Amino acid sequence: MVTAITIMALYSIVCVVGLFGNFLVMYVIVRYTKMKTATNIYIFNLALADALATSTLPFQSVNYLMGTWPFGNILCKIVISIDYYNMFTSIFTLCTMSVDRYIAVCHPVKALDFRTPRNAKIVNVCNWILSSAIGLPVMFMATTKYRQGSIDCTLTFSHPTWYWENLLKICVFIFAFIMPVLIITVCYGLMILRLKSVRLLSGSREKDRNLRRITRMVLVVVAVFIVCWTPIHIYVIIKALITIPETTFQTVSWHFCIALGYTNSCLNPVLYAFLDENFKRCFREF
Amino acid sequence: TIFRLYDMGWYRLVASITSGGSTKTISRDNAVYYCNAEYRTGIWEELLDGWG
Ligand SMILES: CNC(=O)[C@H](Cc1ccc(C)c(OC)c1)NC(=O)CSc1ccc2ccccc2c1-c1cncc(OCc2ccccc2)c1
Ligand SMILES: C=CCN1CC[C@]23c4c5ccc(O)c4O[C@H]2C(=O)CC[C@@]3(O)[C@H]1C5
Repeated sequence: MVTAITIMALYSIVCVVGLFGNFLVMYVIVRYTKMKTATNIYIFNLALADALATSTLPFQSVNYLMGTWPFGNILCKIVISIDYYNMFTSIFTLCTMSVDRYIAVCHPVKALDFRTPRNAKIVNVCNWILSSAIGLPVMFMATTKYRQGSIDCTLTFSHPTWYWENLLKICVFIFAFIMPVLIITVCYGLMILRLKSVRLLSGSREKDRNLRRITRMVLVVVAVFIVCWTPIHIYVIIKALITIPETTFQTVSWHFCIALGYTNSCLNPVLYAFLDENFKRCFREF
Repeated sequence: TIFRLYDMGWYRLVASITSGGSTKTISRDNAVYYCNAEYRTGIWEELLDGWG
């Protein structure tokens, strides 16, 4: 009862804080006119995907104690789909945010042309469609089984069940790092080279400070996401090919890494609370 | 404590001999008259002006 209700305390804490922080972020972004910016649509999408991830934690909370998934088939399909929407959209929104910040900093004349909040909505819908094209086949082939002891959710790979599994693992790893992490590294490598030698960016000192603070905030959020999500990805690949044996520390490390990956959704509203002054003022006044 | 100092002058401005020498003897590190300077502490900090 000690470690058990401890773990349920962690579930309740993480789910409540993530849902409250992301709901407050959406509330302050939509209810204020001064928050409608080209880089607050991206944050809204980010705190949409984070709340989508966090909303599935109570179902795991119920599934841990009883040992059986008691909600049926449709909800199981939805949860398994929501995991892959969480991972893919959370990694693509950061990449598109960094490319936006690149356009803003190193191409001011062009970025003045096409950075309206009308463009950000179309980029968000295109990103979400591109993610959903891959995240829907996961809901195609996710079902509740009938195990020996208790019924559990699982991905049932259809014909050979050895080839498609490794295909999905390699595809997720290759895409959801090597495209966005390489794009983000190149974009920020160019941004720093511009920001080092520039006296002023937009001709006014206030515009300089407002243009540098947002870039620092976006870089801190990208670094937090990468540090939270790298160990589970590398550890999934190492379990895939290295064939690690069964050890008393290995399972606990695995469940730590997965817990860190879920815990990353909680942190971002807290970072936005004291990395942006306008967010802090809107949180306090509201 | 300065990321880089950009402009320096003997403002009274008689003439500001900036970091390149334009608008008319440099340091790299990471009749009463007064000389002003402009600088920022780091990359992410806004430009600010200092008086001697
Ligand atoms: C190929 N298999 C899959 O891909 C399914 C995909 C999948 C399957 C089933 C569900 C309900 C689901 O919801 C998102 C996702 N998922 C997994 O193999 C691993 S996830 C999982 C799933 C069911 C669980 C049931 C009971 C207990 C833990 C379960 C955990 C779990 C395991 N380890 C850690 C942890 O973290 C909780 C946490 C607590 C506090 C703070 C942060 C995180 C959760
Ligand atoms: C965000 C955390 C849950 N993740 C979804 C899918 C999965 C996963 C992740 C990363 C890469 C994969 O190929 C992969 O399949 C799964 C697996 O077998 C290990 C743990 C995960 O549940 C976890 C992160």
